[PDB]
Amino acid sequence: QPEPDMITIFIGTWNMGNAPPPKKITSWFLSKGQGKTRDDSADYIPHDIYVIGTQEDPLSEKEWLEILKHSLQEITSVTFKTVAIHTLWNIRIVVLAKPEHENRISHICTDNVKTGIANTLGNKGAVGVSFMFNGTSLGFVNSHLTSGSEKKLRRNQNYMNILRFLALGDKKLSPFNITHRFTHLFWFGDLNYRVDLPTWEAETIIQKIKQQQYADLLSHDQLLTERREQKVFLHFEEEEITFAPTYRFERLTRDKYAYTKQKATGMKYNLPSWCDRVLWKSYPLVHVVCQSYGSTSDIMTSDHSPVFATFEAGVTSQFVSKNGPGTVDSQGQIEFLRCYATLKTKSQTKFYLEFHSSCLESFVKSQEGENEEGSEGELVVKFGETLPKLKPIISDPEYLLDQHILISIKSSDSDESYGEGCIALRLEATETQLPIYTPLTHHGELTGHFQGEIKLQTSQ
Ligand SMILES: N[C@H]1CCN(S(=O)(=O)c2ccccc2)C1
Repeated sequence: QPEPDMITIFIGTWNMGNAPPPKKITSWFLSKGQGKTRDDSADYIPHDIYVIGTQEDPLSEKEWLEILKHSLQEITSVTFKTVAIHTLWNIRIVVLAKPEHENRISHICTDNVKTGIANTLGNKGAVGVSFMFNGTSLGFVNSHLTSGSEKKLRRNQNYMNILRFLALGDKKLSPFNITHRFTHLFWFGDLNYRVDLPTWEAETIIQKIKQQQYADLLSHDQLLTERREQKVFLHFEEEEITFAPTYRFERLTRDKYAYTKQKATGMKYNLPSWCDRVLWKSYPLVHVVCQSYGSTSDIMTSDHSPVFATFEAGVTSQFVSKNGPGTVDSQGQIEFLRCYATLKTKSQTKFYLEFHSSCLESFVKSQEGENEEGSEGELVVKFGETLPKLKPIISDPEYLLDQHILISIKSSDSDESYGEGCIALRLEATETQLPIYTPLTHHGELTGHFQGEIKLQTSQ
């Protein structure tokens, strides 16, 4: 039985509005309704992995897992295995997988982050799940961010707290937050970003939705605008939105948006908005293709509609040679030439690099770089030809060209990371000097750039 080089992943996000679901929710898992929907011909084909994020979920874990497993059984005739379930207050994530994957899945981690302070600590935050699928690391984040049209800055703060403090994936990757720990990271939930148009325009917005004319609404979506200004979700992807706003509906129909201010809303307007979202970030040059992104039309127990997204995702096999694991492959080597970091920092400490990769026995520390002042005020840290030669555990090109090197640039004085990035080994050529580049981030904000040349030697 061959190991796969591709899997499909279903991502669902649903704010349930503290109501039990209806008897049938299969449309969600089939990616049927509005937007980019799944072909009828695929209906019986199970996804490899289903990841279900709920918010305002009133069910026990037992009650929800029964409903989910029943739904998938009815669609696929497959009894899915529970990989992980984790709940913080009424925020929940469930990961289900085909039984044939049970011995492909390992290193399962769960965590949560509670956002805010005092007044604003008690119901918002995130849950997450990570695991290895053969040689591929997968992370999943379900967040319920701060509500309200006038709190986009609070949402951006909630995002930074979640990516700083959610403890998933390989704890040895100590310089790296969740935005660097995974081959594929999916981040979804009730992110609560709103369409920023005047209150008086509510009926105009409703008209536009009835005409399926979303362009003048999406141009005011706070998540799109904050992402374009690099305020949140830097280096993440989102599929184009082609479905109606998923919030705020009258329950038991989808015919009416309930937007007017009420005592129940704290006298706040809820203009129709794309609150419910799926984003992803994969390592450079790894296959990831969104094959659906939409909302259901027939599940109406909540004031939100469910959102689905599905993906093709490249995966690699648990590689064994005669040498690695448990030793290196003399044939293999990674050389860095003419490398330099450009940092936005005002500090003047010396810096060194750490190279982290599951293709190395353990992480590699460089010598300190040579600081120079850049023309336009910047710090340039030069490494020249001084960087260590990295010795991968396996030299087979079918393995090594699929790997990635995480880079952290750390202060000699404090040993704190000033920037993190990732370099793909999926090169155009081996035994050849080739340009490499990554942006550097810290706490998910841009801090600099790393660039230079690489020379990769494989057994071929
Ligand atoms: N124990 C009972 C309670 C819920 N389940 S169920 O399997 O998820 C299910 C849900 C809706 C229709 C048919 C079956 C059966």
